[PDB]
Amino acid sequence: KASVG
Amino acid sequence: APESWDWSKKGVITKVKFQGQCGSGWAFSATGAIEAAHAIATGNLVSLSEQELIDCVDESEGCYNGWHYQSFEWVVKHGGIASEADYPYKARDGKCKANEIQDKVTIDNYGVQILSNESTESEAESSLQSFVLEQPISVSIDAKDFHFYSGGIYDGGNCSSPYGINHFVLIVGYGSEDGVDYWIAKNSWGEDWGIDGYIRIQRNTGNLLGVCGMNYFASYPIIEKSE
Ligand SMILES: *[C@@H]1O[C@H](CO)[C@@H](O[C@@H]2O[C@H](CO)[C@@H](O)[C@H](O)[C@H]2NC(C)=O)[C@H](O[C@@H]2O[C@@H](C)[C@@H](O)[C@@H](O)[C@@H]2O)[C@H]1NC(C)=O
Repeated sequence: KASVG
Repeated sequence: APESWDWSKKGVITKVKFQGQCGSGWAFSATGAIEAAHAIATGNLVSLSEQELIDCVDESEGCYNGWHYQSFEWVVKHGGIASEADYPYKARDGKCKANEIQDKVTIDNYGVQILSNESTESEAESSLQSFVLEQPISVSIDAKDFHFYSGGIYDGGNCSSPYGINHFVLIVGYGSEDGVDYWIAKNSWGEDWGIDGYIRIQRNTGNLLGVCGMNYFASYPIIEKSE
């Protein structure tokens, strides 16, 4: 769910 | 109140970090906020542990996602947070070793501001600016365009209601350029990303929730200045 590099 | 302000110039902000392949923007915004509040209050800037939060904040979900305010609460509850040095980043969920940490930076409390539809954009902008002047704050945001960003003032691009909360950034200040107001936000995708690891987010765009919903949920650590 959370964005990653 | 200044026309512009930037904490990253006042020596209260650590270098831009890299979260790697882990959804921990929440933790980096939290450590980032704690590092600033502590440098402002005590005069010492030290890098803090994002990993301890990823491993110990049981309300959040580690590398999947988490919350800034839950991080602050955990720190209040556990006597503080370990330094980056004593509890290194691995970009992956691990066992909480908080009990094994001997040194910690402490905070006095923490605040949260969840915008309601009873407030107007002007008031959301006004209070946020007020909080930032006192100390950098963490905000939830929809980072759908971040992989595309490289510079200039970001106006929201492809973001659209309902805004998703998939990332957090650290608002450290604000400024202007040709009559365009922006927030100076510290990101955690390495110094090569954006403007040396920072992104300028346009403000006063008209939407109560702000660019990509950044006006929605603000949270920051509270520390009384040292005597
Ligand atoms: C909104 O979504 C658009 C499409 O998903 C983005 O454009 C795409 O940007 C990619 C990387 O910058 C590029 O490889 C794609 O070819 C391009 N798609 C098309 C059809 O143009 C758009 O990004 C902005 O606009 C593009 C044209 C570039 O100038 C980017 O540098 C811009 O950031 C997204 N809007 C954003 C991120 O503001």
